[PDB]
Amino acid sequence: GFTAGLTYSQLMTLKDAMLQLDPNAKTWMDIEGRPEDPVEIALYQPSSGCYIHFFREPTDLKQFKQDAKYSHGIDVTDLFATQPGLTSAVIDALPRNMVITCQGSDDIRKLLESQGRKDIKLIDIALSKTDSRKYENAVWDQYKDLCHMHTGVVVEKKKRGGKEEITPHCALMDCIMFDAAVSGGLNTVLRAVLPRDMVFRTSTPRVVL
Ligand SMILES: [Mn+2]
Ligand SMILES: [Zn+2]
Repeated sequence: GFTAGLTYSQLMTLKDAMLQLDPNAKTWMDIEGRPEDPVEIALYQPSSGCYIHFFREPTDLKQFKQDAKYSHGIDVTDLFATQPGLTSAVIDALPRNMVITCQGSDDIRKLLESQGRKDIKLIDIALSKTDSRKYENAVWDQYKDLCHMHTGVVVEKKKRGGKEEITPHCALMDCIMFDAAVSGGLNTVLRAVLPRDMVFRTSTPRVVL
């Protein structure tokens, strides 16, 4: 009967921040990592420009390393300071019966189900791969400063020929670029809902004991 990980004052700061969301606005959600073990989560409301964006340390390092190599390029060492319990706390605070839009609803559905949020309705936009990435370059160009976490070289698995590096997948850039694909364009200021010191715990020196 408590929210694990966060103290009450942190939780209230989070709940107040989540009230910045318009409960009825189009809201995209995207994750990196499998829904059972997500490492990056984003929600985005293009109307206001509000976005939720945070990270989580993986339970399964082996699968994480595969995903880093072939999908997201996140270095696990940059996840050590993430706030335990944050994913559950954020999802708990989403408005009841909210409608969320996503590209491929299977993984979002599983994540929300695991949090007991079957009340949330999902719209699967079902863009083709090519259509979904139309604005990929434009989105990184404009918004790269919003996520510096994709540091690793990401590759395409190939049977022959040379190495092929690809642009890493970011949950936040995904939301923005999928919305742009649906809207037929990418307008030129977004606003973070969560405080930086909530997403990452400040690290300090220690003597190892
Ligand atoms: Mn994604
Ligand atoms: Zn990212």
